[PDB]
Amino acid sequence: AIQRTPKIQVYSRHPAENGKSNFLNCYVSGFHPSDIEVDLLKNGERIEKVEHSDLSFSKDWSFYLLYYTEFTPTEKDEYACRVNHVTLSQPKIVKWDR
Amino acid sequence: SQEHVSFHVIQIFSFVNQSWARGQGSGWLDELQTHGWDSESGTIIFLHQWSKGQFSNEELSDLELLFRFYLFGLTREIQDHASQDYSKYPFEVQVKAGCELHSGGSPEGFFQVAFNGLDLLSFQQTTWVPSPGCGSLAQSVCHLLNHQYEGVTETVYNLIRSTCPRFLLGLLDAGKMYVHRQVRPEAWLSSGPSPGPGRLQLVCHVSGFYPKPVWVMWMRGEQEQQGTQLGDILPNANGTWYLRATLDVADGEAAGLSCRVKHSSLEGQDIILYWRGSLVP
Ligand SMILES: CCCCCCCCCCCCC/C=C/[C@@H](O)[C@@H](CO[C@@H]1O[C@H](CO)[C@@H](O[C@@H]2O[C@H](CO)[C@H](O[C@@H]3O[C@H](CO)[C@H](O)[C@H](O[C@@H]4O[C@H](CO)[C@H](O)[C@H](O)[C@H]4O)[C@H]3NC(C)=O)[C@H](O[C@]3(C(=O)O)C[C@H](O)[C@@H](NC(C)=O)[C@H]([C@H](O)[C@@H](O)CO)O3)[C@H]2O)[C@H](O)[C@H]1O)NC(=O)CCCCCCCCCCCCCCCCC
Ligand SMILES: CCCCCCC[C@H](C)CCC[C@H](C)CCC[C@H](C)CCC[C@H](C)CCC[C@H](C)CCCOP(=O)(O)O[C@@H]1O[C@H](CO)[C@@H](O)[C@H](O)[C@@H]1O
Ligand SMILES: *[C@@H]1O[C@H](CO)[C@@H](O)[C@H](O)[C@H]1NC(C)=O
Ligand SMILES: NCC(=O)NCC(=O)NCC(=O)O
Ligand SMILES: NCC(=O)NCC(=O)NCC(=O)O
Ligand SMILES: NCC(=O)NCC(=O)NCC(=O)O
Ligand SMILES: O=S(=O)([O-])CC[NH2+]C1CCCCC1
Ligand SMILES: O=S(=O)([O-])CC[NH2+]C1CCCCC1
Ligand SMILES: O=S(=O)([O-])CC[NH2+]C1CCCCC1
Repeated sequence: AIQRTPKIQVYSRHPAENGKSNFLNCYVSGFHPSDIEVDLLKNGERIEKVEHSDLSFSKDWSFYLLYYTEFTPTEKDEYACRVNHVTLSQPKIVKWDR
Repeated sequence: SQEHVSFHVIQIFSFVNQSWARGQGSGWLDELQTHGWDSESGTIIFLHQWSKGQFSNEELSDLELLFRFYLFGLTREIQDHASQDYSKYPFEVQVKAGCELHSGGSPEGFFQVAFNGLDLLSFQQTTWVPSPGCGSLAQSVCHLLNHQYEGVTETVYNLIRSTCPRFLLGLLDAGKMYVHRQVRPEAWLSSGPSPGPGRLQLVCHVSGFYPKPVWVMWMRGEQEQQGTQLGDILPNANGTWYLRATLDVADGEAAGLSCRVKHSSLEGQDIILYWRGSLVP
């Protein structure tokens, strides 16, 4: 089965409010095979306090994962989602903007 | 309601060689994860207060036992045959088993399997049926299960066709206050990637609504703007939904455009947001 590259979509639960509790989400879907590295980044650094769904697949059998973490944004801090796959030469990044 | 509901357990097995493999299983009520599997202790992880679904602790520990025997036997057979034919490693098996409840109450069982992401076989009524792709391996496994494996096929039929619908409905009733809740969305506006010089991309974010049906449009007055593009309805943490609606417009034609949101929780009072942008000093 032809390798499929992940689609990465990054979005927040609430409007960005500097100094307010909020949730950052990263939805990664449509990839095959199942081995993958997803991380949520705060200032280029991997966040450890994270939650993810158990591995699941659609009907075309490609896989998908939801990641999220609770966080409080400020002008200084930027957040991201980084993904590494076999179909990825370099770890792809997607950045979150207010 | 007229809507189909479904419950599935899904498994993913990777076999790297004859001495190393790993796996993952979970339970899903529609697109909501309701169960996990702790693989060291071979037990069910109940994610919600209502996840036992009105089953007794006795039936549940017996299901855990049944799943443990099934995992043991599955890996033992696959390894016996793949160790001799060791040119197959590394390979990945996907399993999706479960049931759908159609609008009139008719149950429908499901047991599909894929190999390296390709349909391998399925369980149609009472027969293991290979897929057109590959055959051979598919035909082999299918004959194996049709004639060389005891009450296994009997138990699978009983599980997807009687135990599963009963557990589906017990789950829905056990969590009725969660199942039938309404959660109001909140909306906001942003700019998107520039579509070109002299052009803007307007974005309306709608987040935190449950249930899933929602209406979102860019408007000028009562003219719905035909260019509105809807994204995928994406999942939030804790069971709510998220949605983007975007619109490309020349600057000079952006004034007067608004985002309108209709949802079951809103008691007729729609959410309206006017694009301000660089219009206001
Ligand atoms: C409770 C729930 C219920 C349980 C659910 C689970 C049940 C269902 C799934 C389980 C079953 C799945 C279906 C299986 C059906 C089977 O029926 C089976 C029958 O198919 C054939 O089987 C045979 C097995 O024997 C294979 O033959 C072996 O293949 C091996 C790998 O290829 C080796 O081949 C060699 O490899 C080498 C690599 O170095 C070289 O390349 C060689 O090449 C040649 O070398 C030459 C050297 O000079 C020349 O160069 C020449 O030119 C060149 O060609 C090549 N040699 C060839 C081509 O001949 C072996 O060869 C050796 C070797 O080297 O090891 C030779 C040794 O000398 C010999 N020693 C001696 C002393 O002599 C040794 C030994 O004797 C053998 O016995 C093996 O060890 O074997 C050979 O035997 C055939 O491929 C294969 O097609 N099909 C399979 O798919 C098996 C794997 C399936 C695994 C399952 C995968 C997914 C499962 C999905 C399950 C779905 C779950 C559903 C859930 C249901 C819910 C209830
Ligand atoms: C993530 C966690 C999910 C949690 C949600 C709960 C799940 C909810 C509630 C229900 C959904 C069901 C899902 C939809 C379906 C998937 C089930 C899985 C895929 C397949 C299982 C079947 C196995 C293949 C075992 C059958 C073989 C035995 C053998 C015959 C019967 C005797 O058992 P045994 O104990 O072995 O007893 C046997 O008796 C036999 C005598 O006849 C003997 O042959 C045996 O030796 C043995 O003694
Ligand atoms: C089997 O796979 C495991 C996992 O990579 C590896 O550590 C082990 O060495 C493998 N065995 C081999 C290659 O003989
Ligand atoms: N891989 C085991 C697991 O923990 N799965 C689901 C989950 O919720 N992970 C969140 C976490 O612990 O980071
Ligand atoms: N066939 C793979 C499998 O099911 N192994 C049993 C198990 O418990 N795996 C957990 C793990 O080691 O990942
Ligand atoms: N019921 C336990 C099982 O079948 N496999 C898990 C195990 O034995 N060890 C866990 C591991 O090695 O990761
Ligand atoms: O492509 S698709 O329509 O989204 C496939 C549906 N996924 C479900 C199948 C197994 C349980 C998880 C939810
Ligand atoms: O590797 S592992 O964590 O043991 C995968 C477990 N899968 C099981 C989940 C519940 C019943 C179907 C099989
Ligand atoms: O909004 S919705 O997610 O499409 C509602 C239907 N899906 C199910 C989700 C989990 C509980 C049972 C209902």
